[PDB]
Parts: sequence; structure tokens; C-alpha cells
Amino acid sequence: VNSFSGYLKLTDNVYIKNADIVEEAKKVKPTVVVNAANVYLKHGGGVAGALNKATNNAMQVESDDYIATNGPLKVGGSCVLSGHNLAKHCLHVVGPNVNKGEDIQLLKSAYENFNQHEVLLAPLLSAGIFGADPIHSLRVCVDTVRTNVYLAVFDKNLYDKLVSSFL
Ligand SMILES: O=C(O)CC[C@H]1CCCN(c2ncnc3[nH]ccc23)C1
Repeated sequence: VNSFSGYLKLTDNVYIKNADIVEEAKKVKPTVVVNAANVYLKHGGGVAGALNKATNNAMQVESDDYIATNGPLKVGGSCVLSGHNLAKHCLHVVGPNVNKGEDIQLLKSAYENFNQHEVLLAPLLSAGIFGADPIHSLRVCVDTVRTNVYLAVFDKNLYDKLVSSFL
């Protein structure tokens, strides 16, 4: 038993809700919140900009030190950093950005990072400003993640289309 509430169950291990991931993180304090990161951990907009704003820019300060030490992530890769006031940990995961021409096949590699964590609150990778089809992203998630994932979908209209079209 865990503290996630109001989710629709899609499969044995994947759940979904119309929610603002920032507000969900603020209430649940999950062990892991996933950020929709880029390779530079520049949290300017989308999910990343919203998560970072909610930390009063502490996420960005920590991220800049991480990059200065380690260099950029790989597309499809991830790193574990602090969850600040939102979660114990933040798993920064880089899905391919279609608006940069990155290979959508890397989306599966991106979701594989979730399997290193027993339970996660997450957005749909490569959705939103990353330019991928969220229905495809959900399919890859279901077919790749084996750990327990709670997906927060900000847009109510999108949430209804994902549910109604789910196979
Ligand atoms: O319609 C969706 O979910 C997909 C849109 C992407 C794009 C970036 C922001 N998107 C979010 N997803 C969940 N929570 C959020 N809070 C603030 C933004 C946010 C995900």
C-alpha cells in the first residue's frame, strides 16, 4: 500500500491521473519524482521549469554543479539528484526531443531508467514541449517499465484521450 490517490489503473504496474506533477509531488512526497530533463539539466520550461520553480531554483543550482563536475547526460540517460521539497529524490530522465530531431527509438532507453526504482511519480517522457505523441509515449511506458509508475498528466483533455485510446 502507498499514498497515491485517485489514479486509474492501466496495467499491473502502470497508473495514471490528471494532475499537476508539482502539486502531486508536494502532497505525496514520493520517494522518486521524475523530471523531463534535457542533457544540460537546464530546467527552463515544461515539466522541468515547473519542478525547478517549485524548488525556488534549488534544483537548478544543484544541477549546474552536477553538470560542471560530470558533463552532460546522454539522450536516453538519467541521473539521480535531490528531490528538494518535492520528493526524496529526483530522477532526471532525458527523453528524445523531437523538436531537436532526436531519434524516437531512444524513448524506450529513457523509460528503462525507471526500472531502477521500485515506485515513481512521473510525467510522460518526450511529451509536451519535447514534441512526441503522448499516446506513443504511454505505449512505450507500459511496454518498458516493470516497476510501479504513477503518471501525472497535466492537461485534462489529453488525459481523457490517453485513457479512451488505451489498448
Ligand atoms: O499533457 C501532458 O501531460 C504532456 C505535457 C508535457 C509537457 C511538459 C509539461 N507537462 C506536465 N506534465 C505533468 N505535470 C506538469 N506540471 C507542469 C507541467 C506538467 C508534460
